[PDB]
Amino acid sequence: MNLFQTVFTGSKQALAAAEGIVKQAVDEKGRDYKVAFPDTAYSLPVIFAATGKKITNVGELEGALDIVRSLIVEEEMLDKLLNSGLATAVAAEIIEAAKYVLSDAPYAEPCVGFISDPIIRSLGVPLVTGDIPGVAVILGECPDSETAAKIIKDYQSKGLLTCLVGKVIDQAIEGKVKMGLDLRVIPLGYDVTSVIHVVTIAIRAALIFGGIKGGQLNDILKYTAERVPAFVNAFGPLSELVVSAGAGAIALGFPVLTDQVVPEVPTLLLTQKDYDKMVKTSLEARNIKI
Amino acid sequence: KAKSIDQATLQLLDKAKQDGVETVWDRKADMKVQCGFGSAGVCCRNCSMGPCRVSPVPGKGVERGICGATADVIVSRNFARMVAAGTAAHSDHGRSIALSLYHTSKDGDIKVKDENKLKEVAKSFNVETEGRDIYDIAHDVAKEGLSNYGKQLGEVTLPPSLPEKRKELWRKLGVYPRAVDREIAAVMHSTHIGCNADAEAMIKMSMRCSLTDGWMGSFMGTEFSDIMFGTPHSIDTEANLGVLEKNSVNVVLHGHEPLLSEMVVEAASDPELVELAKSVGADGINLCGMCCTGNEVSMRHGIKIAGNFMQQELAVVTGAVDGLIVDVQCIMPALAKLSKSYHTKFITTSPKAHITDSIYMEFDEENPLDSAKKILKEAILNFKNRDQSKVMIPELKCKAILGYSVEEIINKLDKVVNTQIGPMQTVKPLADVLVSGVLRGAAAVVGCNNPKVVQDSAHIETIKGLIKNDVIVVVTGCAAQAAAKYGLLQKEAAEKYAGPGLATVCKLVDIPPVLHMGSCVDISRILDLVGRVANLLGVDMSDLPVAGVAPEWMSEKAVAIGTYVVTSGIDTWLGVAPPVTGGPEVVDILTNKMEDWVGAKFFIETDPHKAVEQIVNRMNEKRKKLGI
Ligand code: SF4
Repeated sequence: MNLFQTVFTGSKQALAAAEGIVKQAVDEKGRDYKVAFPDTAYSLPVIFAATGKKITNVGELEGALDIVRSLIVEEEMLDKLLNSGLATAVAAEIIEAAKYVLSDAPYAEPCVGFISDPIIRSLGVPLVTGDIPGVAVILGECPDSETAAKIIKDYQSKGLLTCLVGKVIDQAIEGKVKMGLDLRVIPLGYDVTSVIHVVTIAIRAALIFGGIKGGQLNDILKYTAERVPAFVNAFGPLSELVVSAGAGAIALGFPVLTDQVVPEVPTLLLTQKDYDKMVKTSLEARNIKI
Repeated sequence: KAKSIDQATLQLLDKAKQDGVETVWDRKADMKVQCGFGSAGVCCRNCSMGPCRVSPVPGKGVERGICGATADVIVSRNFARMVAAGTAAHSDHGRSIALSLYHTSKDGDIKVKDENKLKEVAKSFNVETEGRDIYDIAHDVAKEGLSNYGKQLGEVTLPPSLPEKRKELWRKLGVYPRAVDREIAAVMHSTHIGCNADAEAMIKMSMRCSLTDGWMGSFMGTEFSDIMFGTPHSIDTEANLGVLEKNSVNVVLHGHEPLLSEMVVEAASDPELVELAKSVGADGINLCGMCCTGNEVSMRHGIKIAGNFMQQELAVVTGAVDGLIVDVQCIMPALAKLSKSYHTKFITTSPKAHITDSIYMEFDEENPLDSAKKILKEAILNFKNRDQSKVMIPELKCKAILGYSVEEIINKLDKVVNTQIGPMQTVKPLADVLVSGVLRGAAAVVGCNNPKVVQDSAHIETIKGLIKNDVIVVVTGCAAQAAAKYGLLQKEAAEKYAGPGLATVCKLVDIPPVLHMGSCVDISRILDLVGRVANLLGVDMSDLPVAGVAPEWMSEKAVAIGTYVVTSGIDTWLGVAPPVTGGPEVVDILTNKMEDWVGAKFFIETDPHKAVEQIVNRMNEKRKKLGI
């Protein structure tokens, strides 16, 4: 299975999970039931950026699966791969929205789940200033808790805002990593779809700071690529869904670095086994100056 | 039918009609319906019992020549002789280059300009370098290269980029190369009356001969030219007939051998010659190149390219060419007649290529610079005979970027290498983009023009289709010059013609979507590149999604090139049918059975859009075989 086929398989799995969870939400709560994220002004940010539509009820959430379906075209060309990554991102957002409408408190501490607009505005000032020179999106599991803690604290000591997805949260807790918004170590959630909660940070950064109106998807992608200094460090074995989510990160212009053997793409998808050089490799790949 | 897609070509054809001079198009029209027997390859003249012609349609008419040779035998022998002639042309070019290398000296006209390249080549030839004088090394390297041409005992020396698997496959098949002249002689011997009358064996002998061109003759010529005249790097130039200057002396270098054109370029900066050009009433000296010698001087110095093969006559039709200096190969003899209608001095310089009624000034290899200065002085003095009322230079020229040797490509690829990962100075970024599928493949577009095809149409259509399908294109020779004239050799072309993956790659690496890798002998560079990629991936060259295209080929050299490209394991599309349709067995060998032998085969397709589609499908199926 080559890179394109891996991304397409991951996007289809994300679509299947989104369809299942949306069906569950439709069964339990009804199509008139409200759909929203806590304290946001852009409804579902990824769908709002891609199309301009605001998802307000469960029926519209079910109708948002058509966006995911239309973004998956299985032809081995780079544009289709980027669109398939975006389909995975939209599907992950739909899954998170369904989680919020199904459970009153989908995320428990230390996971924070969705990040509200006021937090985005608070982080915007140090973002453009340079006190936050980048965003380290750490996903998966490191071979040890010690190495995960070392990498996370290396990013933290450099001022980067690091977000954690997956078992790396538990490894960092075992590694005595101090977490919080002021400590710049944000645990999003144990599921892969929780990575969308940092993706919407970039998307809304284009909506708030950039002033790009909703539906101008190419302008949003250009803004995230040229303004948001985010990158992905994917540790541990990578499923097709993880690779598809990484394709979404690449579609947003965010390079993906991993310790796994993957079909490398220069400046976009890079393998770095040496955990002692992963921080420097990511800073170089994202062109970050400390 | 239109004669060309190039507007400057069309304006000069109108001028040639107004001037009452004949062109290659006019002679093609005069030839009318060409002989069917010769077109199918079923005519034989190998002995004076003939001429013999057998039916191109099996089961009808005369079946055998007088000696009993079948249509397949006649076709296979004719094809083999074309391969032998092409191999001879390329090998003679490389032999001259090696002899020039052998005569290099510190204080002479010919020096060593790339010592690192010479040391790497010496490593490839098992020549010691440590603690040695550079010219002693150069002479030893030249001796080894010369031995490759005529050794009768032992094995020849092949470049390290050639995969071990490909060599083992050649040895098992029986096509492993011997000395170049020996293989040419073997082909000529086996086509003699009453020798080889088996099509498969004949084709295998021709493949064996073509390998000595691709991997020994052209390769050594290219690498020694780099050693003596400098490795090409990315450089700007201008292309098409508009580069001629009305108010300057115009000196057009046509042919293939680079030593003469290098010495002419050096002589053009001589203060006495510049002063002489001023004194004859010209603003200066304007050197322009055509065909492969133009490609060489343009790759290494940015000399403007006046035009490719079927434009050579039109260069004279402008009435502005004060001197036309030619060495060997692809020099239309009609130029001698044509220059009578203008003031142009048509100067032959090589004992290998005498042309009747041209001015012969033998280029002296013993004193190359002085000889080049004398020839250039004749061209400059001819400026006084210019008739400015007969001058018409089209205001049509195009910016081009070239100089993409393998070394230059590797240097460009270093830009997209993460320093914390590495390694540097490899083809690894290219291998990565090919394996990931961001690039679907790489295609080489090579070859001449041919009056049978609208000039430059097939080259341009094939190149645009390939780059639109995210296939990166490397170009050589007259195809490269067609791309230069059209405007494809530009960074802007990436966003104008390329597909998404290739546009992203071009933006990241800062290269045009079409890479000009030099002259016809520089096709060896392409081989080198492919080999490196294969050696990096641990596979044979037949496992890669690569292809070669000759949309508008005419020469025996093109036949030899396609043969050795296929024998190396690279599928080749021919835009002009070779004279083999009369032999069904030969057609079946070249287009079907060759894949069993060397993993690649010929594709005959005269429609460029269909050729692009077939190339994409073949690359995709090879990718699926490879798992990428
Ligand atoms: S070699 Fe045979 S087929 Fe050819 S001309 Fe002589 S007799 Fe005829």
